[PDB]
Amino acid sequence: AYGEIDFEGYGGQKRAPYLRMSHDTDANLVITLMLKRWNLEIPNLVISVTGGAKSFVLKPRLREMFRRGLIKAAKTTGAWIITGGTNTGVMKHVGEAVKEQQLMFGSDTQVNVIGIATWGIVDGAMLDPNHSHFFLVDDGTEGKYGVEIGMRSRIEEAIMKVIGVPVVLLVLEGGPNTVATMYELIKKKVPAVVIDGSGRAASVVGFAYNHTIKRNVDGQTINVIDPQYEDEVRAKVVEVFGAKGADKTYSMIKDVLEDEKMISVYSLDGEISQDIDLAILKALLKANRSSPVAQLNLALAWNRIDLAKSDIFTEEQQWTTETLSAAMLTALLDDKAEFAELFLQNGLSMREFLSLDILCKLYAEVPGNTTIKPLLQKEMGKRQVKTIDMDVVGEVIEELMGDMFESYYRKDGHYFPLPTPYLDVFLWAVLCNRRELARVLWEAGREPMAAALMASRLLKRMASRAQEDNTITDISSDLYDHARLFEERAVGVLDECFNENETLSQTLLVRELDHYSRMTALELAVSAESQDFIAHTSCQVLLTRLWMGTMAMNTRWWKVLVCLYLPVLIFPIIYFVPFCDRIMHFYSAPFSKFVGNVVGYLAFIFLYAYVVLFNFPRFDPAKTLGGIHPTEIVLYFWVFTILIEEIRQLAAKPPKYIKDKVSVYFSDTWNFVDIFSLTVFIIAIILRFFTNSRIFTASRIILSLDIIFFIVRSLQIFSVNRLLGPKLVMIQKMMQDLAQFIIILAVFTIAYGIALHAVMFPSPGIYARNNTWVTITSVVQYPYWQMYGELFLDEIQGEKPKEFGEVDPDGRWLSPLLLAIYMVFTNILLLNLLIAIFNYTFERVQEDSDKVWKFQRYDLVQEYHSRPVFAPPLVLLGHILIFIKIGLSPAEMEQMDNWEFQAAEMYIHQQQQKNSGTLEERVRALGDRVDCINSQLNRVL
Ligand SMILES: Nc1ncnc2c1ncn2[C@@H]1O[C@H](COP(=O)(O)OP(=O)(O)OC[C@H]2O[C@@H](O)[C@H](O)[C@@H]2O)[C@@H](O)[C@H]1OP(=O)(O)O
Ligand SMILES: *[C@@H]1O[C@H](CO)[C@@H](O[C@@H]2O[C@H](CO)[C@@H](O)[C@H](O)[C@H]2NC(C)=O)[C@H](O)[C@H]1NC(C)=O
Ligand SMILES: [Ca+2]
Repeated sequence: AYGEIDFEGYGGQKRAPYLRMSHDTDANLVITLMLKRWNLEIPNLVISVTGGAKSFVLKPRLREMFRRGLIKAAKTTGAWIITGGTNTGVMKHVGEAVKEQQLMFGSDTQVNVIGIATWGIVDGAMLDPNHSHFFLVDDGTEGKYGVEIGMRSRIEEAIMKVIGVPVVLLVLEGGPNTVATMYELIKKKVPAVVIDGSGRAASVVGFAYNHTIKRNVDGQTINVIDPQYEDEVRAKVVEVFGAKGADKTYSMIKDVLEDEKMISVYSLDGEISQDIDLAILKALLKANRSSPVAQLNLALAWNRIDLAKSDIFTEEQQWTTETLSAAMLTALLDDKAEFAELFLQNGLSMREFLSLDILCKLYAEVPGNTTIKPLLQKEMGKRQVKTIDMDVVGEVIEELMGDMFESYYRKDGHYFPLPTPYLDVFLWAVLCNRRELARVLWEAGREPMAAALMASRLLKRMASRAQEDNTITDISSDLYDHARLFEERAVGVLDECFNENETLSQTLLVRELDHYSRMTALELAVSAESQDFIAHTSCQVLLTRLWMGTMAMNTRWWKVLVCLYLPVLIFPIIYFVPFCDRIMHFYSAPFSKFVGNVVGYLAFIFLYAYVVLFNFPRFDPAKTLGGIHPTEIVLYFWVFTILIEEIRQLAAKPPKYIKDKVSVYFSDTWNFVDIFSLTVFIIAIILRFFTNSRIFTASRIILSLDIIFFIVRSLQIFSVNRLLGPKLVMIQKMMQDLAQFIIILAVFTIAYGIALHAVMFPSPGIYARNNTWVTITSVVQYPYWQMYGELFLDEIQGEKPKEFGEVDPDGRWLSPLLLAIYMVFTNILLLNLLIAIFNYTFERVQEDSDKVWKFQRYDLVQEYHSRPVFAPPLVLLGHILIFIKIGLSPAEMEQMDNWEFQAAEMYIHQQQQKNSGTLEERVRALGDRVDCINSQLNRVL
C-alpha cells in the first residue's frame, strides 16, 4: 500500500505521498526513491525535529519562538524537515508552523516535511495532514515504536552520504523514544541540538551536559556524568520521564554525551532572542563533517556573517574563485552585501567570477519591487524579446542617463573575461537600489568618482521616472537619498584628491573616461546636477582657469575691456600665466568673449531700442533704400550675426547626427529664447516690406515686443555675478510657480468678472454692452486691474457712463459688495498666498544660492568657451574666417586611475574612522569588550 493521501479539507491543495516500508530496506533505495521517483530537490540542510507525541507539554513563548525560528531556518535555506507521521506532539506543531507560514504567502515557499512513522499506529495515532511525504516503516503488529527509530537514523545517514547534506537534529520536550532516536542519530554522527529548559527529556540532557561536564579518560577524551550529581540525574531520569526500566534510558542518555562535537545544548532562557538557526550552524561547524561550501551557503541563507568570518573563513582553509562563485551569486542576488564584501576580500575576484551569462542572470533575477524591473520589461515590450541581455540593459542605461549617453554594452563585443567587472556589477547594484551592495562594489572598483556621479545620475533619474510614472512604485525618496549618498561619496573622493596635488585634481576632472561614453567627470557631474560636486574648490578653480584662458585668474573686467577694443594697449596691463600670440591668447579667453558679448550686446540693445523707439518707418519704393535708416541695416547685420552664432552652436554640438545635435541644442532654455527671438525677428522683418498698414503695424508691434525677448536672453550675462545669478534662478523658479498658480487666479478672476459684468451690464436690455468683445475683455480685464488695487469704484457704481458704460442701477449697489468680497479674497488672500509660494521658493534657493551659482558658472563657461576667437563687433567676420576633455597616455591614464583610487581609499578609510568614532559605534564596541571581559571571567571561573 503506497500512494498519495489527499487529506479531506485539512488545509492545502497539494497532496502528500506515502510509502509502506520495512526496516530491512536499505536507505539508499529510499533516498533514490525520494530523489528520483518523488522528485524532491537535494536540500542544503535536513532538520530532524524530535520530541513528545502524546504527553507533550509546551510553553507558549517557547512554542512561538521555536516555530518562528524553525520556519525562518527552513524556508530561507530550503531544508527538509524530518519528523514523525503523527497528528499530535511536536509533529503537530511543526506541521502547523509549516501551515501557518504558507497560506496567502509567496508561491515558491514549500518545505518538504517528511514524516517517518510506523505503519502499526496509523488508521495508535493519525498521520499529520500538514506533512509533505510519509515513510511508514514496520515489521510486525500494532503498538511497535522501535521500527521507526532505526530507519529514521539510516535514512538521514544516507542523506549525509549524498558529508554531502548537513543533517542536524533538534530535540525538544520529548520522552523515551525521543532519546532513543537521539542516541541512534548520534551513532550515525548527526549533530544534535537539545532545547534545554523546554520539557521533560530535553532538560535532563541539558542538565547532564553543562551541569555535569567532566573529562577524566584517554581515548578521544569523552564527556561523562559527574559522580557528585549522578544520584540527582538518576532521580530525575527515574521520576521525570519513564517509570520502570529507566536504567537503559539512563545508560542511553549518558552514551549520547560521549562525543562533545555531536551534542549541543541551546536553551530558551540562556539566549532568548537569538534564533535557532545559529545554534544549528554552530552544531554543524562544531561536528566538523560538512563541506566548506555547505557551511558557507547555510551562513548565506541565515545571514550569519560573524560566525562565517570566525570559523568558515579561517586562515588554514583557503578559498578559490570557483569555490566561491555560487556563494557570490547567492550573495549578490539575495542582497547580502557583507557576504559579498567578505567573498571579495578573502579569495575571489570579479574578473574571474563575473561573466556575460552571470551578468545577464544577475539582471534576470531582479526582485520586482525595484524601478529597474519595470524599466527592463518596458524595454522588452518595445523590443519583443522574451529574454534579457546586455543590449536591453545598455539601452535602459542610455535612456536613464540621458544627454546622448552611449552605454558600452551596446558597443563592446564582450557584452553581446569582461573588461570592467566591478563597474557593471556596480551599475547592477545601483539600478537595483541596493545601498550597501553598491557601496561595497564602489569601494572595490576603479574610476570611483566617475562611478559615483554616474550612480547619482542613475538613481535620481530613476527617482524622476518613478515619480512621473504610475506603473512604477514611487520609491523616489529612497532613490534621491541613495543619489545624494553617491553625490557625497564623489565629493569626498574629489576632496581627498584636492587635499594633495590640486593639479592632478584638475587633470582628473577633465579626463577621457572611455567606460562613460568619453565624457569627463565634470560632465557626469552636471548631467547628474550634482551641485555639491561643482561647488567644490577643485571644480571652481578649474572653471576659473577655463574662464581665464591663458590669462591671469584675477584680471578685472575693465582691463579686459580696455585691452579688448585696443589691441595695442594689451601688452602692458594683461598678465599671462606663462606679434599675435598674446593677441590670440587674450581673445581666446571666455572672459574676453564674455566682456565682448556684454559690450556688443548692450550696443545691440541700444540700437534695437533706437530702431523701435525713434526710427522704424514704413517701407516705400519712392525714396532711396526703401526709407530704411542705416541703423536698421546695422540691426539686420547684428541679428544675422546672432543667427549665424546659433547655427554655429547647433553645428558645434558633440553628436554627429542632426537630430541629436538638435536634442543637445535644445537642452538649455537659453537656446529656446534664442530661437524664439530670432524667429520672431525674422517674421517681423519679413512683414517689414509688405507696405500694408496692418502688416507693417504687426511688424513693428512684433519687433517692439521682441526686444523683450532679447533682453530676457541677456540674463545669462547677469549670471556671472555671485549675487545676481541666483536671483535669476529665483526669478525662473518663481515664474514656474506663477505658471502653476495662474489657473487658480484665472478661475477666481473669471468667476468674479462674469458675475460683475452680469450685474452691471445685463445682456438682453438697455444697459447691455452690445459688443461681445468688450464683454469678454471686461470680464478678463476689470477683475485683473482691481486685483492690483486699481478699484473702479467711480466706474462700477454707475458714474463715468461715457468711458465705462451705463451700469444697471440695481447693479450699482451690488458691484461694491462683489468688489469688496473679491478684494478680500484675491488682493489679500490669493495674492499673499502667491507671495508665500514665492517666498518658499526664495528660501529654498537662498539656502543653496552659493552652490547654485557655482553650478550655473559651468554653463556660463561652456557658452563662451566655444565662441569664435575674434573681435567682439566683428564676430560674424569671425564666423566667416572660421568657415574659410583631455586625452592622456595609457600609462598616464593608468597612473591617474591608481592615484584616484588611492585617494578614494583614503576617503573610504576616513569614512570608516568617522563611522567607528561615533557614539553609537563606540558604545557598541565597548559592549562587545564587556562581553569579552564576561567571557574571560567565565573562562577563569
Ligand atoms: N510516535 C508516536 N506517535 C503517537 N504516540 C506515541 C508515539 N510514541 C509514543 N507514543 C505514545 O505516547 C506515550 C508517550 O508519548 P511520548 O513519550 O511523549 O513520545 P516519545 O518522545 O517517546 O517519541 C515520539 C516520537 O516522535 C518523535 O518525536 C520521535 O521520532 C519519537 O520517536 C507512549 O506511552 C505511547 O503510548 P500510546 O500509544 O498513546 O498508548
Ligand atoms: C444695446 O441693444 C439693446 C437692444 O436694442 C438696446 O436696448 C434698447 O434700448 C432702448 C433705449 O436705450 C429702449 O427703448 C429699447 O426698448 C431697448 N430694447 C430692448 C430689447 O431692451 C440698448 O440700449 C443697447 N445698449 C447700448 C449701450 O448700445
Ligand atoms: Ca545659445
